[PDB]
Amino acid sequence: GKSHGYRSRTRYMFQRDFRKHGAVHLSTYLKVYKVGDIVDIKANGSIQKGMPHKFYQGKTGVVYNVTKSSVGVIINKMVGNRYLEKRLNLRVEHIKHSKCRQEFLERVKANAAKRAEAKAQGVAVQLKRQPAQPRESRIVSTEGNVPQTLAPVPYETFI
Amino acid sequence: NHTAHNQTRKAHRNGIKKPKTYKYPSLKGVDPKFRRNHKHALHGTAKALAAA
Amino acid sequence: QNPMRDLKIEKLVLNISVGESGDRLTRASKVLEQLSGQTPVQSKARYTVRTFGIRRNEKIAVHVTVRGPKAEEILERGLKVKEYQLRDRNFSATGNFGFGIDEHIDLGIKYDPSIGIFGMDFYVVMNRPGARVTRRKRCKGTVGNSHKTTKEDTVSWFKQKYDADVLDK
Amino acid sequence: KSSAYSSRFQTPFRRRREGKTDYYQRKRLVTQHKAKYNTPKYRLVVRFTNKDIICQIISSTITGDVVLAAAYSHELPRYGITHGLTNWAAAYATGLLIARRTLQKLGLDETYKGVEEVEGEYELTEAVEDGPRPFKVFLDIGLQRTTTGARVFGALKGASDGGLYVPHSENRFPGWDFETEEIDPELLRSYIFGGHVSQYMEELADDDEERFSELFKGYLADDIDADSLEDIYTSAHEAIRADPAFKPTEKKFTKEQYAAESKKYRQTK
RNA sequence: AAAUAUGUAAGAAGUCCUUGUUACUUAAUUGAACGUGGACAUUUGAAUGAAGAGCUUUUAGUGGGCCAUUUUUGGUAAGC
RNA sequence: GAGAACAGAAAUCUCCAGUAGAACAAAAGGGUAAAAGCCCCCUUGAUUUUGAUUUUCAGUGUGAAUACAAACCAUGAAAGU
RNA sequence: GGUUGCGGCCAUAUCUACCAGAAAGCACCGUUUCCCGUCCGAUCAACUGUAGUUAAGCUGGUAAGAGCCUGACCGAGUAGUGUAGUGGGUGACCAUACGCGAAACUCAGGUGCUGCAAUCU
Repeated sequence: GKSHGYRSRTRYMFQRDFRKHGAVHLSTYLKVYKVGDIVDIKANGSIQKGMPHKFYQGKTGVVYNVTKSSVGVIINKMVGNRYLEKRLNLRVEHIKHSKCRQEFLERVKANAAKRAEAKAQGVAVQLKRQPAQPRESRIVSTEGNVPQTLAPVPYETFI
Repeated sequence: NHTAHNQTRKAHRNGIKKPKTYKYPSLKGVDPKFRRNHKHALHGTAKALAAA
Repeated sequence: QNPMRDLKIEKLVLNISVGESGDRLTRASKVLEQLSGQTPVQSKARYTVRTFGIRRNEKIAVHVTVRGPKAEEILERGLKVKEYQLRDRNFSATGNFGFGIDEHIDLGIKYDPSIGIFGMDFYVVMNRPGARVTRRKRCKGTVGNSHKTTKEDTVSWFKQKYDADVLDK
Repeated sequence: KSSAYSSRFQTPFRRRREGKTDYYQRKRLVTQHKAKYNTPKYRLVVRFTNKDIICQIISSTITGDVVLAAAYSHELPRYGITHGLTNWAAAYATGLLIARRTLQKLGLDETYKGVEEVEGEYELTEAVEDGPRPFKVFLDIGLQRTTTGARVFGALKGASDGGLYVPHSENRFPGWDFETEEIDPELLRSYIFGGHVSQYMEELADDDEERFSELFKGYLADDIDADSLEDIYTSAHEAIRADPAFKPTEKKFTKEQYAAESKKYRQTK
């Protein structure tokens, strides 16, 4: 019969990358975590104590509880027709900070700086991002790039 | 024998709802050594700002 | 030539594979005590061979590794049993060499009429001074190609010492 | 070997290829409790070269380690010890120097004097009440093997006598009998000063009187007999308690004249 | 190492300055968590839409399913 | 692979190469090199109190795990475990 | 710039083979009375920087080298793939429309960078 273990169908998910086996580098044990930090879950098979389940691999969550050698995170999980808040206790070696937030934080810093610049200088600025607008009118010149005429390519002797 | 037809339509009829976050999440799963002290810090802050 | 370049002797291990386990084993222990001065050690069995009658984890052989000044003394008195005539095949590719005598009495020890009769395996490994870089713990390393000892340098040292006339065969 | 071998070969870390760092030990010495967020975890690093002792206090960040205070054994001639700088007593005085220098840098050298009259007892730097706790450093003995009576616990004993609160036990100090499970303080004090060197000096003065000169050739040339080693080390410890601040050696050149000469021999491309 | 599919973020419960609490933490008048008082409150920091948002009680029927495209497994092959 | 009396395919000893091609009770998969393997030393954290959490899941039970708290201990020079 | 101690990223750092290292450092080295550990002061422990040496270690150059890393008028808008048609074909499959878009290869370039403290002609 079928099996549903804790680490079933997890052959490629919990294995180290090629030429990356061995001990964990010491940056992971020096990155600090506060309550409210958004972290990615990315387990390694080397540390078996405190592993996440195979569902939570790749999910991003929020640290709610920091204790010795492990942080607890909160992950919304869809079961049935609604999301549940799953609180789970991970060691630090299965946790990386999310750089998806550290563009938004520096963007807040940058636009607060230029907003304080503009509102005391006497100009008006926009602070919202914009999608890729359509291109504008340009005059493509013909000095070295004289238009070379192309033709479709036949088939015989190409085969 | 486990046909998952119509289950996603049934799930999306009444919506798939977020868990509705609040200010001040519960301190029931946090470190008890921190929570025992946070009780006293909140009590001291309240007693300080009461007579101000 | 140069100091820290001479092929100084490093150790001489005397070995006796008794093949059995018992009274000749305990006798050969006292033989190696009376020869070396140091107490020797016994070795277990690696694998199991029915035709040689030894099973797993049985004390079958005695060896002792001597160093210092008595090593070349025991080497000289073991070479005068072979009449200082060594082969070329006895010298290995890494520059260490050995031989085997069939009677253990004619070294310079006294004879006992009861302790048994056996031969002995002499092996001597030598290297230039500076091979602590492999044997130490912190900051290991491999000795250079100009500092490694080979068969030609070992037979040259053996020809200069002892006036050997080593057989080249 | 093969191309298939060298493509799949994984090299270890650089300070493991060099054989200088034990990462299994370093993980547990550096890794801290996550609920103390930026609290530094200081290690007393003691290293033994062939003619110098290096005692540093070292914290660790992601951009490499950071030295808080260091104290070498080749500045002990400023305090009185000249010969035998890789000594057990010299390791003691170096640990005492790094303890006094670190406590002077922080500002706890008046509240935590440690023990001043040392008898070789086993004693830990107890915290004073209604004041600051003592500085807390954890000793790490490198790739060095731990034996009872080693020199590297001399720096431990010297730092704990200087008042640096290094948590330890007595069962690796010299004089700890493995039968009664008890230490001999009259032997540990004899190693804290010069007893095991001076005893060999007076024994070689009448057992091998030229090997005595060939070993202690500096002692005979500098008129240091056996009994004066205690008087050397005691006033050395007093000078270390007196002025442990680090003044650097006065440079002959200002590190550009050094570079101009060293670029001559460097055999560049 | 794709394509399709997938987690999170795109602020007011935000950002910055200052100093209050604590039995936690620190060598420490350090940090953590929650705060006080100020400042920014204009494009409140991508697009589109919003036909209201949130929440609760209670109860019916159902719990034999089939067909088509695409992927696929037993199967010589099906309206298997 | 190179050498050493009996000694050879294959007993014991020595050197060189050796990214794991070994071992880790047992299926298969993952993991591991100053180890998680092989030896040696000391031990009972295979303990007490009940909570929170993950998996199967109705977010019920059972089983198994995870991270702490309050004790008491072990081990180690120690961080730690 | 050279070196040492502790490191970060962990091959641009590895492996192989020759050459050179002033000074200082590091190292090889000298010796067992004591602490200590062994069949063996070889490892480890302790003592002496005293008798000696750059021979090794280490560092730096050198190489149609192996590897490793980076980049694209490279492979190639190729293979694959989402969507569409009362498209084609007996069928396997294929073409077209709107999109996304590799890889091994090929060529070029490179062969550690850097933090803290100490020290050096």
